[PDB]
Amino acid sequence: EIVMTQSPGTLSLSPGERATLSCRASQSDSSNSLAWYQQEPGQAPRLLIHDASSRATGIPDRFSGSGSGTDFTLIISRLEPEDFAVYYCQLYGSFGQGTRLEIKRTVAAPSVFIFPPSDEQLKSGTASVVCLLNNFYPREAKVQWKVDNALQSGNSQESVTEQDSKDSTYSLSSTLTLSKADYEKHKVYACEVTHQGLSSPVTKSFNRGEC
Amino acid sequence: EIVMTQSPGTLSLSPGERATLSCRASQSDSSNSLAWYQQEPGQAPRLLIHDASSRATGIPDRFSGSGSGTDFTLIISRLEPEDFAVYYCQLYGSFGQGTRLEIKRTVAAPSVFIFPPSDEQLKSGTASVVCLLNNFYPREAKVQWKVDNALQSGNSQESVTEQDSKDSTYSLSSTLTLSKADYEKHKVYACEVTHQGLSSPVTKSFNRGEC
Amino acid sequence: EVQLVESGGGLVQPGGSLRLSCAASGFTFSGYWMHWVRQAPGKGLVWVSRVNRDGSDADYADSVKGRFTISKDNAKNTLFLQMNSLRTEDTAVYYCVREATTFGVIIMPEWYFDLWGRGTLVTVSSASTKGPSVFPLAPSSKSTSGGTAALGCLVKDYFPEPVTVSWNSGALTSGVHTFPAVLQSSGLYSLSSVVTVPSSSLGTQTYICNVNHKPSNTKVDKRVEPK
Amino acid sequence: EVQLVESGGGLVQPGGSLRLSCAASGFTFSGYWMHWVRQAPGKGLVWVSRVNRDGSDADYADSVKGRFTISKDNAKNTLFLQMNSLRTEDTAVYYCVREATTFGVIIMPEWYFDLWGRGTLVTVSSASTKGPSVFPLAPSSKSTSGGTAALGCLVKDYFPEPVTVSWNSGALTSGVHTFPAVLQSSGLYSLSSVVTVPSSSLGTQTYICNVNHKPSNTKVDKRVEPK
Amino acid sequence: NSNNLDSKVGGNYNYLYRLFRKSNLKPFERDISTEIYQAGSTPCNGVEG
Amino acid sequence: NSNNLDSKVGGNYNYLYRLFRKSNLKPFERDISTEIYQAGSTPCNGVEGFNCYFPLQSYGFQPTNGVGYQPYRVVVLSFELLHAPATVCGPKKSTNL
Amino acid sequence: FNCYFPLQSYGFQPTNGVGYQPYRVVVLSFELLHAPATVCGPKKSTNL
Repeated sequence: EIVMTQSPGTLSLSPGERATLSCRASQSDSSNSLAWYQQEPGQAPRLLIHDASSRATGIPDRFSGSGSGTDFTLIISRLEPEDFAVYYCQLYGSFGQGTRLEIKRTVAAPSVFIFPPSDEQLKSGTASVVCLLNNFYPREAKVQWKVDNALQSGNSQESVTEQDSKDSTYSLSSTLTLSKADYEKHKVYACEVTHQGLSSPVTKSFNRGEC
Repeated sequence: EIVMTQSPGTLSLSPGERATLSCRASQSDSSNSLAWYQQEPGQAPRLLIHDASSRATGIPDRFSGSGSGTDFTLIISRLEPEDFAVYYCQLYGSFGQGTRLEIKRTVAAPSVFIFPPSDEQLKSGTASVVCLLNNFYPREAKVQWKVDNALQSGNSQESVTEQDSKDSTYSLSSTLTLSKADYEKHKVYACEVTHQGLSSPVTKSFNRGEC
Repeated sequence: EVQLVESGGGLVQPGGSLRLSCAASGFTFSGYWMHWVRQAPGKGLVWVSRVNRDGSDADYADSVKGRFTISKDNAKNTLFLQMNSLRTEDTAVYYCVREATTFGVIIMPEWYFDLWGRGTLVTVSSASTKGPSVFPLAPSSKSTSGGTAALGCLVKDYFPEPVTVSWNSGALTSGVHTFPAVLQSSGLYSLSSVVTVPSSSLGTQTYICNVNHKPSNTKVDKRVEPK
Repeated sequence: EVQLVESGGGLVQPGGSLRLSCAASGFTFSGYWMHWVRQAPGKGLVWVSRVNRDGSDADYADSVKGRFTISKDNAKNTLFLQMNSLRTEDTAVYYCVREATTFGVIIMPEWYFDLWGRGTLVTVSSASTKGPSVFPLAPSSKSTSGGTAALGCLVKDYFPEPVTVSWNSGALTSGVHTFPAVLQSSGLYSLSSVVTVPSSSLGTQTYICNVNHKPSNTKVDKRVEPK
Repeated sequence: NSNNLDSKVGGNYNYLYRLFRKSNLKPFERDISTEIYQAGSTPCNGVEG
Repeated sequence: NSNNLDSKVGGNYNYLYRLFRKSNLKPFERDISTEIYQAGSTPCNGVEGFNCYFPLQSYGFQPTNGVGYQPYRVVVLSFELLHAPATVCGPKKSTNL
Repeated sequence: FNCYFPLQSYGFQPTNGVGYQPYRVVVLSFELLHAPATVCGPKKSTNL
């Protein structure tokens, strides 16, 4: 019944800068019986604050916030390397969409490598061409294909890897799969990525037949 | 904590047209504790009404709005050529984003002029290419640059100018800054403008080295 | 310590049935309120069921209702969750999650969860177990850029549960790219593990890749050619 | 009449300290609760802080908690707002605003502002003042279209606070485009001010441009060559 | 039920209700007005636009 | 009503109230203490042990609460009708004897 | 019509207001009459 919304959708800050998150109930008031949970991508969620005011024992003193009425807000006093998690809020019956606290860095130029299918893939009956974005920041990109110097969509898939720890940069992959009969007809396959931090969109082409 | 969102973002009205501005407050516990303000772009805001119902001293009688619940609405009886300002609403602990009220006019075809850097700008070490849209309405368009017959983004800066009062039109100026190493490699620099009021997008080419 | 161990789970055809168990150790299982929370792969979580020790109310969400049955056997200290006519969209992982109780004059549970046991995955599909197909990924001339490069492997037609892969018996990392699996048509999980190793290194040391298949015990090893 | 005069503010390195004062004249300053608010350049107003009649209780906002202090004396009739360890996100123009009070049996402020003072600009940055770089922008052949044209000047690397521009000692406007300056990297304020004057007029009257630079009093005049 | 007593062929227009009003209705408050409602950026309340 | 004057964000902890006390209060009795209240069979009020809970609690007056939780300023006037030379009276004007 | 089932449900929802929210009520009714009392408070006995 109750529907919970999170503001903002994403929250990226410096490793030391503090943050606050707002959660909103769809309607009515539930006697301020609200809970906040943080979930690491690999681990299970962990409760941080209960009854929307009191923080559980063992939880660091840093996490401290309160709210009342239809809006409850949770504040974090400082920041340390543990905020790489999604924060869900729980009322009686539903959970919020959540907010991932992203760590902030400088703009990084992506590197794109295109791998065409080899012989073993070709004789299987289908051809898959992959594109690898490497060492790129921030987490927003757009990858398309120029097959026979023409843009086609609705046929490929996208995959985004989670943020790394030591260098805090992620990678993206994109696999376009076509039938061998459709793959042999076209000659030129080109891959480009659009980025706000790039001076120009880097274009890399692929000519079939290798050498 | 309150986010008091003003809707809608921008209304255009003929200089004699009344309208209403609807703003929703997150936590509707104000009990008609609200205010509205009209701030000119070059000066300070003034108070319009108080307690969301009653009006202040020296106010025109046309400004008369009432609202209750989360949805608070302010209604204007008629219009005069003064509404070209920003209306800021005020809950007790928050301020609105502001709504722009524009004088409506017939769609005008923009005129685009591209000015290359001169010799004194050439010897400084940074080249700037400026594109000027003149006598353009309404205030929405996209400007794109072509270096070596290839589009690029993330390197140019765009600016907007407030609408004039004598004819109700605005001019948009954009500058592309680059070092001389890139500028000497390329030869052709083009600028295109897209507008819904134009039959076709307008492109203008420039050849480096003058003549 | 206090922990919950999940038992059961696995591949099941659509319309089938399954039972999940949760053994609780380290605390008094009967007094505390219990719950089930789901987690779809790469999605958010949605609580599945609420059981009082009596279990008379709040037990089933509408969509959950009519298909899951929750049981809390206090006598031999465990939890059951049984399903019928399972549908494709319920493929997820399940968490046995506790509900805090004050244990005063009135138990008064507080509808916030204390601990989360390690998850058990449940998958429902019309596919069957097949051996993955592996082929090397080594860039040839005009495709490798610079001195540094990347060599890897790409698996295909691997329906079974996520596979583990390593290079040279796991003696080196060189920034391993995990590349989590992803589903294609006909119910297939595909993985492409590539390690960034410069191309000017093959010839002095052998380059092999092992793909250990734990569900079907189909451990496969292959070599990479520089083409 | 009743007006509030802001004093203090200006350039200051990040992590420094500053003091802002609001002199009050025309009304009983003791009885009215006070507020301090701010407006970022080109952004909406934002409330900062409130102070009581005696100047002892405050509710500093979350963004300004710990680094701002408010004080309200009654004898000398002015308001203090002291800032320490400033950050780059508070670069704005600060207003001080009154809070209406019923002044009945209970003061009971209604939490709404009546008068807005002439606020002051506070800017935080690591750069320093330097003379702007000026140069003409006159269209040449094949760049000017029709009899009418537009001629202007662009100022560069002008870090100090916004500068005023004029032409022919401000004897003509012909629709002057203000073009407010835009901040670029390394903290540089630049604006290109252009006046629409037809190109077939230079030769009988001289065209001069004046960058009236007030902060450092570096007044510069420039001659525009039609090329 | 008065269906067989208060209906006219092709829709009965002898009975009318208010669709739009500027404000809320107080209990036991009766209002009759004829100024044409305004909903957009075009003059109304006396003129059709 | 003093909701907009005695509230702080995140709950106001500047107004406290004694939640636990060992004995009943007499009329017009004022007590200030911080000894840990005793509720069980374990000694308290000087030693922190079992069932020893802090006797003080915070209202947590949030800036926006329900009418039953908003801060209200309460003043109680106690009138002394004991036989004594009256020192406070109303504005009732005097009259010639 | 004009004939209703005497029993109706409550539909207690967790989101509802505290006015309509369930309350568990226990009534302890004692009688103090002529009879040998079987239930007494926890008061220790004393020597006769």
